Amino acid sequence: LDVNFFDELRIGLATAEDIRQWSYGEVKKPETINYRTLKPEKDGLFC
Amino acid sequence: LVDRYGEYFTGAMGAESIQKLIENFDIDAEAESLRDVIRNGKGQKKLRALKRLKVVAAFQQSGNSPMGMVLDAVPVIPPELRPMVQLDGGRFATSDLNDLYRRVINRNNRLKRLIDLGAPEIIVNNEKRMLQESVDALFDNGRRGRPVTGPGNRPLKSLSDLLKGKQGRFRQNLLGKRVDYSGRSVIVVGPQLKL
Amino acid sequence: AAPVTHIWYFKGVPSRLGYLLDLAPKDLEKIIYFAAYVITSVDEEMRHN
Amino acid sequence: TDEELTARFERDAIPLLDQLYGGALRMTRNPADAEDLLQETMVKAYAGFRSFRHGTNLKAWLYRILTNTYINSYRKKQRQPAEYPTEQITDWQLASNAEHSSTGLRSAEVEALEALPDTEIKEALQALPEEFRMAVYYADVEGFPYKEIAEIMDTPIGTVMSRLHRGRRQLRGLLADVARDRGFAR
DNA sequence: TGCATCCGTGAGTCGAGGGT
DNA sequence: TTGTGGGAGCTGTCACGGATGCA
RNA sequence: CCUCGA
Repeated sequence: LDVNFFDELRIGLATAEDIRQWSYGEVKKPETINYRTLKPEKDGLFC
Repeated sequence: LVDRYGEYFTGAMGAESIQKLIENFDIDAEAESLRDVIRNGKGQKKLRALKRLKVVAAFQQSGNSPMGMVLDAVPVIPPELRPMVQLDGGRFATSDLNDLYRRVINRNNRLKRLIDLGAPEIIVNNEKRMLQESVDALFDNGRRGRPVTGPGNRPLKSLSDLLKGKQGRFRQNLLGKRVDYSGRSVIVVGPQLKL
Repeated sequence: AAPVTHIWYFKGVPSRLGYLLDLAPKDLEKIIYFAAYVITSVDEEMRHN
Repeated sequence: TDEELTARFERDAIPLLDQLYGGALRMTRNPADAEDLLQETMVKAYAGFRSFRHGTNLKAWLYRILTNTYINSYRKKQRQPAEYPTEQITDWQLASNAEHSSTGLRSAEVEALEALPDTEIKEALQALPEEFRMAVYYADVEGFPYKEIAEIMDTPIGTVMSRLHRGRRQLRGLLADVARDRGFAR
């Protein structure tokens, strides 16, 4: 639990390496969720 | 120029070309040149040089490279921050962000399909420009050309819009909030009170 | 499948790219959106020989 | 020859695509949708261009490809959730959705009380003997399988299940008004 | 290189209910 | 996947500063 | 967003 005493807030430009170090997996499909079961499709925007 | 002399140079279109330029770009060399133009020049040349030097010196004084200005990979915001909810009527409501990411995905996948199929260079260039424009929408819709629209002709609020104006996160959710332990009602006079 | 340019840095006035590479933004729109080519490198020695 | 006929494809077909963009725009009303449809059409055309009868009107052939690619995508939408975009889904919408959801928009108070003791339940449990309470806790709250809750407490399966059934009985002896206070008497 | 034009910015606060 | 095939609105806003583009 | 309230 953060004790809320930050010294500085810095911006830079994200390197594609940074963008990949953030990511937990590539989204590959445009589907969101199945209409039948309302469940999030694999590799989709809500995977 | 390519049929003859094609093996004496490299040329190309698009962001890949801009990336190759930024690669071969010597920040120290151009920075020294701009400092020279500022020190020994005058008039409009001096003004333009100071303008360009702000960018160049900023990129060299900080250790971050200008390559970051060209993306090979696009991040994707967590899905709770772009929710999707079912409504009365069996219809759904999605944040505009999902339609924008979805167009980016469709165009990237169609580009991959074309590249695998060895499509004509004109069609693959069409798909590359389309991918570029869809990422332009995802980042800041309407800044260049026609805004991507949803039903009823409304421009899809992009990741830039999420921050601007009294609607954006700053003025709507960080400089003022909705709070608990609070209420509201009509006021009447009640002269019997003490101050 | 193909890299793209961050629109904050191409179209954000004043074009940060246009100042970086010393290109006029009109030419940058021609290049980034496939209206014109650009020379990324030229083998000067081979041309000379 | 394969590549010569792809050059021929470019030369013969590209102006047709110039006009087919306007066609697809008329039939989709969204320029982004029209560009997507035209590029899909060109994908299908370049994939099946060997099957084109040379010399005839490629205009009608490509226009039919465009018409069929529009007709197939209209049916693709009829199998995926009907989505409608908005700047910001409203509170009435978050609330309406929460009305039919399995968790709903829970208040801080709700979650505060769930983190405080359930006084009726805590005292019923503390009434039970220690071993009965443990065999009931693991099995009924922590869902451990019976051999694994035997792995805990270092007691055989029979001992654990005797303790479980008899502690369930005793705790049902207590808690009798709690089950009526709540909906468990039904 | 010298400007004219164009384009990008900003344009009060808090409420109620209705609900593609 | 073959005789022909090009959108729906839009503007009834305004002051200001600085890039951008033109010649 | 619309119509409304101060």
